[PDB]
Amino acid sequence: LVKIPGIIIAASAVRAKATRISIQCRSCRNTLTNIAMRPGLEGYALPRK
Amino acid sequence: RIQETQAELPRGSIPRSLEVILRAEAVESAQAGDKCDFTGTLIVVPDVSKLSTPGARAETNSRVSGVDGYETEGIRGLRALGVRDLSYRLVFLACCVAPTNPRFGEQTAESIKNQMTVKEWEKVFEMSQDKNLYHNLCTSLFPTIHGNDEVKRGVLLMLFGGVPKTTGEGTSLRGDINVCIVGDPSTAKSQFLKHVEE
Ligand SMILES: Nc1ncnc2c1ncn2[C@@H]1O[C@H](COP(=O)(O)OP(=O)(O)O)[C@@H](O)[C@H]1O
Ligand SMILES: [Mg+2]
Ligand SMILES: [Zn+2]
Repeated sequence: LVKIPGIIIAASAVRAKATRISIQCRSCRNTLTNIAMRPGLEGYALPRK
Repeated sequence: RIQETQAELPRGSIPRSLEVILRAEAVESAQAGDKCDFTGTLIVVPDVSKLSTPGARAETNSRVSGVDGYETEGIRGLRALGVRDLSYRLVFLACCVAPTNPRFGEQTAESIKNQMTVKEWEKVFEMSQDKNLYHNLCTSLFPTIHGNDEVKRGVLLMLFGGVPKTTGEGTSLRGDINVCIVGDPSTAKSQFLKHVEE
C-alpha cells in the first residue's frame, strides 16, 4: 500500500470490467457461472476442457 | 515360492505360502522340494491390490484447490493430489540359503568323499566293510515291522537302485528298480511306504 502525491494529466473514459463471467460449452451448453475475476489489470485464461 | 513345513501347522490350517527372493550368489541355491532354511529379512512390497474397499490413501500435504473448470474432484482431482493406495504384501529377502538338515558336515564318488567330513567318511567306509551289511541295513531301516524280510530286502535293493545305461542306437536300459506290495489288510504295506519316505 502506497500513498503518493501527483497531478492527473489524463483520464480515460469509464468502461466495463467484468467481475464475474459465465462461460458456456459449445457442445453440451453447460455453464460454469460465477467465476471470480481478479481485481485490477489482469486477465483470465478460460478452461480448455 | 515356499510353504510352511508340516511340523509347524496349527490345527485345521492350510500351510502358509510366501515368496522369498534370492539375490546374487544364492540366486539358484534353492530347488523344488528341498527343505531349505532361508536366513534374511522380512520386507514389504507394494501391491496392485484388487480390494474394492478403499484404504490407506497417500497424498500430498500441500493444500491446493482446483480453480473453476479444473476442480480437484474426480479422477482429475485424485491425480492432481497424487492419491495412491498403500497396499502391501509380505515378501522375504534371503541373503543366504542352506538345507534345514545338512546331509554332510556335478557329482562323483570322490566329490562325495571330499564333501563329507573325516568322521562321516570313516563311518561310511567302516559300514561298507562291515559284514552282513544287508541284514544290518534291513533291520536298522525297519525296526518296528516284524517279518516280511523279503519285502525289506526288496525295498533296500530298490533304494540302492541299479545302473542306468544307454545303447548305441539310443534306446535306454532302465536301471531303476520298481517294487509293488500286494497283500491282505493290516500287513504293514503303508508302514513300509512311510518308512521309505521318512
Ligand atoms: N507284520 C507286521 N509287523 C508289525 N506291525 C504290523 C504288521 N502288520 C500290520 N502291522 C501294524 O498294523 C498297522 C496297520 O497296517 P497298515 O499299514 O494299515 O497295513 P495295510 O496298509 O496293508 O492295511 C500298522 O500301523 C502296523 O504297525
Ligand atoms: Mg494301506
Ligand atoms: Zn461440454
